[PDB]
Amino acid sequence: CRERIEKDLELLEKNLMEMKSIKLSDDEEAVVERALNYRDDSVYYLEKGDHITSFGCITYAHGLLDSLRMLHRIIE
Amino acid sequence: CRERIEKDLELLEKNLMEMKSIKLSDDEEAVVERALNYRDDSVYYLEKGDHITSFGCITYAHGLLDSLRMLHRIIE
Repeated sequence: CRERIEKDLELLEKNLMEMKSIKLSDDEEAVVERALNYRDDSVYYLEKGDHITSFGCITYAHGLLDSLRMLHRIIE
Repeated sequence: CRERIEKDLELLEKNLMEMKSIKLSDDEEAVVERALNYRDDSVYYLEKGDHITSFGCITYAHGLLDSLRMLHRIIE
């Protein structure tokens, strides 16, 4: 599970960088901030050895960000 | 983990019902459809006993939906 978590942590960062030129509303920025908070929580739980909670946190963060990627037609 | 998954499955359904009066764009509908697909995958993995993958699927679905809830100011 550690490898799955780490790959998802890296992917979130990459996807965030891909988006830095997109102008976001305050509410969209709040969605991004929430994703970053859950990414941080994922790292906290990973390091403590709680892989289930850690994985849930990072996949939740991906859901938040992927919605924005879809709405901005970065992905389909 | 089964209980955590099941509670999240139920919560997704409740949150979906809360949203049924909101008029969504095609792209927002695609986000909802994606969430429903990952919810279905969560059930598939749960029943097969792959709790880690199942949990990741349902929390990802929650991320997708929560972004929409935030953008529509249903949550803050």
